[PDB]
Amino acid sequence: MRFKKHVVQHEETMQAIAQRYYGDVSYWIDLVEHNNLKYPYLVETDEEKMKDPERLASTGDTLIIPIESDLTDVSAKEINSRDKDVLVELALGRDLNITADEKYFNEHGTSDNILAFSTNGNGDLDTVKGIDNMKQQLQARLLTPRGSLMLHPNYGSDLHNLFGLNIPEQATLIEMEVLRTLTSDNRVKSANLIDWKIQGNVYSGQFSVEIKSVEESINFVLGQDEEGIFALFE
Amino acid sequence: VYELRNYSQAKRLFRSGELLDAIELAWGSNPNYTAGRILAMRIEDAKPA
Amino acid sequence: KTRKLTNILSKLIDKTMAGTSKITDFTPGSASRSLLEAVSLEIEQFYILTKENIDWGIQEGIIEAFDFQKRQSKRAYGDVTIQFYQPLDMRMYIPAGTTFTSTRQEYPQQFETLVDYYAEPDSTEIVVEVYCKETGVAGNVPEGTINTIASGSSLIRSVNNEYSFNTGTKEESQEDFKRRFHSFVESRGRATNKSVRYGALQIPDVEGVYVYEETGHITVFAHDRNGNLSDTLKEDIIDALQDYRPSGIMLDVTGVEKEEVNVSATVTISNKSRIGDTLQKHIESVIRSYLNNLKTSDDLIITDLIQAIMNIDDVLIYDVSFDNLDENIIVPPQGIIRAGEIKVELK
Repeated sequence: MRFKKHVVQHEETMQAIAQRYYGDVSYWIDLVEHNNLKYPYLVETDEEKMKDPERLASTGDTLIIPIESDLTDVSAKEINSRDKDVLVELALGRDLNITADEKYFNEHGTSDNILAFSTNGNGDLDTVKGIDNMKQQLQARLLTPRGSLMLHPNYGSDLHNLFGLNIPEQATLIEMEVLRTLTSDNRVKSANLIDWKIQGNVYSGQFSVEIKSVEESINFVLGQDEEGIFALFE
Repeated sequence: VYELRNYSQAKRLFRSGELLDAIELAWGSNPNYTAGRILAMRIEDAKPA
Repeated sequence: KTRKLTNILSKLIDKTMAGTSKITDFTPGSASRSLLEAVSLEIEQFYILTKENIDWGIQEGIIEAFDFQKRQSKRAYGDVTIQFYQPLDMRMYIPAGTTFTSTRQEYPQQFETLVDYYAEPDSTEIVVEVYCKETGVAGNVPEGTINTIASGSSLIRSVNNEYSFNTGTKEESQEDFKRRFHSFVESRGRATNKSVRYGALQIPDVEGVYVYEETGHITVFAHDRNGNLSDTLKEDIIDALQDYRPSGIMLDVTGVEKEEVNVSATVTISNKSRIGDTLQKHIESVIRSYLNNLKTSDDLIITDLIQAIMNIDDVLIYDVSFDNLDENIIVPPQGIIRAGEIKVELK
């Protein structure tokens, strides 16, 4: 259950509040009955409220409006930028940082024993959030061979076997495998080739990944309020 | 100087005073345009016990 | 009974139209309609005020005249002392809502000030008034409970409430208020058996009163906790029932026909090693308590006594028997049973 709570504004009236929320002034008597107010409902200052603190409310006192509010179906335009940042951070999850020391496992991508945990400098375990989290998860999936992870046959990639000849065919195989691995992530709305080239031994390519938009993540997280899990089991 | 993002971080750092009330006000001045990464400082030349 | 906003506005518009045809626009946003709408809202608010006043008067007007106060639910409030390490080096300001709390799991109640306060520079300790956030008796914290401020400056040496809070109260129901009024009205009654019995019972040392009525004579049976009626208590009852008795009727006061029942019991027991003086005296005390607990019209049923004695212990106490008690001792209304000589034989 959730309800709206209104702070009494300067020289406000109950009729104005009723019009503002219920869309009709007729509910002011219901608002009085629910809040248990005496006739001078909104006193000028706290000196009048001292006469009867229980049954009177002054400026800056909080009223309760029993309308069943729900955090979904709320216009994203109202939400503050910090609130949107926190919401997308929740949507994209928080995880222990393992992709620290990028150079080392970039020098040995196909091998095992490549990545490890790290500390945040404050004596606690390091953590990657939001975009850093997505980076970590996408790197780990791409780097993991498919079928090597226990309890998860399909998690990973087949790039360890695509060290083939220098022709466009193997390039296309690599590209298709990379697109499959990126599409396997539920959060990745789509992925597509940008450019590639062959320099004899060395292959080079680059991709573009569109994660779910702010609006979708906000809708997902605010829907999750109904359950209260606020966690990701994808 | 310190960099502040959360109110719990400022409460741990700044135990009380007007500065903490100003940080709260700044992050609650407007419903839609609250600021971020507020940089705070203590002017008191205090010493530890 | 009462008009409402739409009706008041409609009648205002009709009367305005009838008074003059110079105005005919009564659409939304019109100055004239806005003014009438405002007057209508004020009149509706005065109607609600009158309704509240009459609803209060219906249930509190008459009884209030007889010095009977209905107990309203209140927030517990009181004074607290704030001490400073030194005289203040500037005007300190404590805004309204400044919260005070206690460092115990026994009292999680939160107290706050409802008004602004100022401490002058010269001051060294200032007293302020705090109100419990919750109505009820939960806010009636004892002395020395409030000892913390959640938004106070470091200059404070110590917070302390100098007295226990007692102003927290729970709302008295209407039916209890009516019951107290009706009780008082019944107590105004006089010159009846019920009123005589009531006036006798109000006496401090009187435990039980039976009034027996005869044509031209009234006799009052009374007893104390022990079943006795002292001469002094008799004189007090007479003096108190001088105001109560009817005119031209004779009133007499007498003791209750006490009957001391002597009970010699033979208790069979299982654990022979637990036989001793203490168990004997315990059983005897139980029997004496049972016998003395009986009221004026209560008959001594021997089977219930046996039940009680066996319920002292379900396995230890094996069997009981009495030689004095052969059959239930029926007594009249004016004859109370009390404990006489008691003996218990362990077998």
